[PDB]
Amino acid sequence: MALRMTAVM
Amino acid sequence: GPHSMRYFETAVSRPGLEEPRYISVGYVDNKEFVRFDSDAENPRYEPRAPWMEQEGPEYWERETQKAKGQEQWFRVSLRNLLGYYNQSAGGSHTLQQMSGCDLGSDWRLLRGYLQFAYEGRDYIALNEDLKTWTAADMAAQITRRKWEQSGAAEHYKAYLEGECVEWLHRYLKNGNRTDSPKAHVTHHPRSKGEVTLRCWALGFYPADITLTWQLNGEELTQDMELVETRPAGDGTFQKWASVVVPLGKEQNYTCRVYHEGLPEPLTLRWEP
Amino acid sequence: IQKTPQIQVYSRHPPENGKPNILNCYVTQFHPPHIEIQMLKNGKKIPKVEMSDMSFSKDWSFYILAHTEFTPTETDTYACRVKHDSMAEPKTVYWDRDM
Repeated sequence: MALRMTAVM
Repeated sequence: GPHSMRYFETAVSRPGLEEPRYISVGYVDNKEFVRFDSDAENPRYEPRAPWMEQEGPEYWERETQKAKGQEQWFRVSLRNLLGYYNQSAGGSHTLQQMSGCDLGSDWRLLRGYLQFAYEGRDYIALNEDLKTWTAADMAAQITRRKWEQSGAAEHYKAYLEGECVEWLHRYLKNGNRTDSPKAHVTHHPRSKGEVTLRCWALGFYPADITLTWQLNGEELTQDMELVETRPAGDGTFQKWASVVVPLGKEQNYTCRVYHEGLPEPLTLRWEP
Repeated sequence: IQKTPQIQVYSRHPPENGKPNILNCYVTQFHPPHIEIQMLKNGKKIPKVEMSDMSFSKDWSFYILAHTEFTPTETDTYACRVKHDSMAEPKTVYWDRDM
């Protein structure tokens, strides 16, 4: 299961 | 032994394309096991090793909908970086990400990872403490401060120490080897002066290997020639290393092969 | 920054003249990932060339494996030609049964 990034760059 | 999970993600913009292409490749113990590609006719995460088809439909639907979310995350991030570096329209741009966890041979977490590159150069990474960020460029400080302000590293720490380990354990069970290299020496009549001996290692896995020629006890970079380890295409890898040694003094040169599947390194000489 | 592809051309199995085999074109260390790869026999495009899916290594560089069926002979020349934005010209590597 891949990590879920939250805040954009 | 130890174990690992990684996802390698890429978002690519090119001057013609409408929006970026997003690709996500997951690895377990350095072998690809799932892949999402926005360029597919129906984009979805898909199994890439037979043991992953054990996962039912709602696994794939859930993970697919997450990937569509990450695709939009990459789209916005690429647009933002364009401005951070004062890059105008009309170029090709690349965001890359690696993330995952390493497990000890006791199956406990050794280290978590979350690193990014822009244009193929380090952009920002989560430090081993899973609490603070490193960013080289002046442009990347903007992202660090945004991520510090929102406490983003806390969600990532929770993933790397929790779900990353927990799902890697699930995968390790559902997909529950090494191949030793076979080595031989070839003789290549080259010039009047000398010959080249080529020490071949074939059919091995994983790809990490080391070949060395020694003139009766001395390793030599004295124009020892090698190739980068390369895939045979069947799951196994190949490498060779070569050296020149005066005629009639062939069996005074001896090659050694180091690979992790071997009971001990192989020592071998040329054989007619 | 553009990184120029490195290329190996080699057979899956020890080559034996007249014996069917698999010819690989392994392309590494390039950036950005867009790349065009062709495999040739005596200068003619080999029709059925399989192409691995794009992947990258922990140093961020991309790699791809092209391969095709072939039966080596003593006289036939096999080649891999790569076009990439880091290079003004296409780069060709020729198969050498000893390497």
